[PDB]
Amino acid sequence: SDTGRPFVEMYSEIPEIIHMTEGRELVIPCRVTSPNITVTLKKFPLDTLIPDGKRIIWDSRKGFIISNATYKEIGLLTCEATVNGHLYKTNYLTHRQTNTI
Repeated sequence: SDTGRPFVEMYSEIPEIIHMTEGRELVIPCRVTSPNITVTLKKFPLDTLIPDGKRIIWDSRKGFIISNATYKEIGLLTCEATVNGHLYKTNYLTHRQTNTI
């Protein structure tokens, strides 16, 4: 809901610890009730991971699907949406599981 809360899946306080790996697919699961709402994928401090729609594919009903994960998606990501004059947001700490044997 634009009025209630746009996010279907969203944190509380502690960022979601995603054990990722570079090269492979990385989903940031901050989907919303409708694409029209339009979420912006930020990263700490104030970086913007623009949904290019090739590598970073924004699936409103799943998450931001970074098909080829890179160093660019290692850190505190933050999905943000100022919908009905209210900053709704949710955080995702993308931890690489270093030596992914």
